[PDB]
Amino acid sequence: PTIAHGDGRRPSKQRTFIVVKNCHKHHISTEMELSMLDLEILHSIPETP
Amino acid sequence: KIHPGVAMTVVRTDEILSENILFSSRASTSMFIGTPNVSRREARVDAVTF
Amino acid sequence: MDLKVVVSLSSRLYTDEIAKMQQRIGCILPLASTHGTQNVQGLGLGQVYSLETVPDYVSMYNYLSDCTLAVLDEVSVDSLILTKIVPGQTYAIKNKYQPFFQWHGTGSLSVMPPVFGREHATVKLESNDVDIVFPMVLPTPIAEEVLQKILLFNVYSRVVMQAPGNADMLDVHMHLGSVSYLGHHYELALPEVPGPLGLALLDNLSLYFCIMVTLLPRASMRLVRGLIRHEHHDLLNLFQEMVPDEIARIDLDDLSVADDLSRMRVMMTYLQSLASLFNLGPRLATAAYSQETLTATCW
Amino acid sequence: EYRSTVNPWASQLGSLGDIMYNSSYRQTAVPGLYSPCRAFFNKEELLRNNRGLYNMVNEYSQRLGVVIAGTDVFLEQPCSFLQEAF
Amino acid sequence: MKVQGSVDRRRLQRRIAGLLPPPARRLNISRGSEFTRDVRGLVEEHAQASSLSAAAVWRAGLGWRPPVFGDFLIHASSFNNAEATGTPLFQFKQSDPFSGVDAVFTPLSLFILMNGLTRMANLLYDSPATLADLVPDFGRLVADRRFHNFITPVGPLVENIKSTYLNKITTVVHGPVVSKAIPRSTVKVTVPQEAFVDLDAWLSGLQPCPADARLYVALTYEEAGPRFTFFQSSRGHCQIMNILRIYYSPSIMHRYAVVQPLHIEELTFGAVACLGTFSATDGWRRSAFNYRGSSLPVVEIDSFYSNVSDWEVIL
Repeated sequence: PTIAHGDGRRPSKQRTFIVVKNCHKHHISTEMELSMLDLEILHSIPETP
Repeated sequence: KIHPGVAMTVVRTDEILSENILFSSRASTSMFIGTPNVSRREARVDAVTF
Repeated sequence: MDLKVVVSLSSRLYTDEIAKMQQRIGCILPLASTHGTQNVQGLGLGQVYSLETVPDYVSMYNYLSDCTLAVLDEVSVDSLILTKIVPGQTYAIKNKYQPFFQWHGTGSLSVMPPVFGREHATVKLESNDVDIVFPMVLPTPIAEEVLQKILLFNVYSRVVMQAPGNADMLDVHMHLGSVSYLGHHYELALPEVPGPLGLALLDNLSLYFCIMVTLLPRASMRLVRGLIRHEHHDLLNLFQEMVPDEIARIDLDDLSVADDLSRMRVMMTYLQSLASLFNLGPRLATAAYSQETLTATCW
Repeated sequence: EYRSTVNPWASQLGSLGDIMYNSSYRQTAVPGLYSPCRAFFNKEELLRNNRGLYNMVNEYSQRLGVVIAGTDVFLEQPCSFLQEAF
Repeated sequence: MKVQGSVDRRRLQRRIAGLLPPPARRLNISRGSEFTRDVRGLVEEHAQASSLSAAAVWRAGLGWRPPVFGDFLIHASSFNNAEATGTPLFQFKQSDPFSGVDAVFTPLSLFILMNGLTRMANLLYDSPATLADLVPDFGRLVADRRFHNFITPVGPLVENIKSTYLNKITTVVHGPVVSKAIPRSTVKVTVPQEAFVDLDAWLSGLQPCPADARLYVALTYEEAGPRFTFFQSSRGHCQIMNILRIYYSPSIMHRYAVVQPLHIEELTFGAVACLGTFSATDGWRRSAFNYRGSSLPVVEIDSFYSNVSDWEVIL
């Protein structure tokens, strides 16, 4: 918005401007281990307690 | 750095950006509001300004 | 394309002056700067022409041509409504000058400082301690006549110094004093002492005169030197049978068209430049007129 | 390849023919008279024609794979375009 | 219980709706019925605009200001394809052949012909011998001092359709500068910042401020060749010349040796023309060119009304 002025100067023009922002991107990375034996026995079928 | 013949006085002017208070008693001034008019300032090649 | 200017007065109207201002409607005055709101002192010509100050009229011309010109439209108790002169617009005009000059159709009008009389074209508003000074709009012939008289006086004043009083009475106030019209004669105000900034035009005049007098042709001098002695003419009433011997001394050599032609070319080229040093006034062209209303349509 | 110039009096930077027709020393010439040899001896003319031909060739070639300025081409003076005379 | 405010929007909507001009009449030729209907509307409008009998038939209640376009054709060497839109150009006259090229000229081209800004002009024009071929009597017309009569100002260019040898050019002659392709988008006019003298500040009660400030153009034969200068002033056609002569006096003092006592054809020191009028109380704007070797600072001025004048002798 703008105010009206009464002085000798030319009237103040109404102002609408364009504001452009940028979107940042963040990446997150976590490392985890699993030993080969931990992954192997999943395929085997256990019967004895 | 010897003293010259005669002494002097020096003058300056200083500004101060000050915050002020205003008091006005009730019913001090009578205001008459007109009715706003329109005029067409210029017919621009791109737009119209009033 | 549409310009309406309001000038606000701090003090009141003081009706004693409003009647004279109101019969002063529809006439020109130059204002200081183009804005919607104006100062009162910049409005008239009162800034450039102080009462105590000696008038220097070329300075008045210089001020007048620079400022924008406005048509007085309406006086109100606190307001001055004036539309201005857009360079590409047509509008009516109506005028009443106490030195009163009668107009013709399609006659260009020149704007000049009020050389004739201070009381005439100036109205004092002592309520604001100001004085509105209106400029003078005249037909172009009388305008250039009066300006020429002014410059010739500014010269001959510097000239007539330390000469017999018979120079003091005659040239100073026979031709440089009065301007004629159809059965009419108006005196002029004359600067008591020669004014500065006026001869600033005359320096350029002397420059052009040196350059031109270096390239004058020969055959014209022979024609005139023949026509003054052998024949009689009204334009040659000025020169009597006797010739100024200067022409005889320059004349001695023979003629050649090839010499005359290049001189004539450069003389023509230096004649187009004089119109800049001779105008010194915004010109308004007449489109229609009515003596029964004294309201023309200038342009 | 084995010779360089058929007449050394012409095809050199300061030769007789070059003094005759090149844009260097024709300043005093009365303008408004056509010269055939102008299009073959004016140095800037040759340079403009060569640059124009090279640009036509490479702008067709390097395109098809950015702003495409449209070029206008004609054929009324192919002799000037090819620097050849029949 | 809202206040309702102090001003009313109904009034504004009504008066502005009154202020809008009626729409242009499209005519639809492809479809028959739309064509017939627009023709009916046309005959009703002519009946509504030309009959003194009625009063609603009186429509004149409550400007046409494009420029006058003039098209010139020029060689692609005598003009950079990159040169900015709106730069004032000046034209030359050919003797017999005119259809081949018009040979319109740019201020940097004049600076080149006349012999920082030099390096920019060379980075535009390395081999400007065509420039020498355009004026054969340049070395003759510097002395005959007839150089200004032939250089006629054309003013700012709007559009230049680009071809191999020829260039199509549209030039603003009279009126405000404006374009054509769209609802008449505006342009501005650029002159280099160096080799431009502000004669309102060269000498710097209160001097009055006019509405309109004008740009003049002048051409001077100094012993260091000819040169061109454009002047942003506002005072008057009768005073700009005097002030300019006062300005050039230090350069005029040097011409005692070159002038010829016998032949008077070389004496003129220059000529002044008036190009156009722009808004005062604003100033101008500063920008540099964006070309490959662009280092020149340039003034650019808005609101240019192109009203070209002739060359007037000054000395």
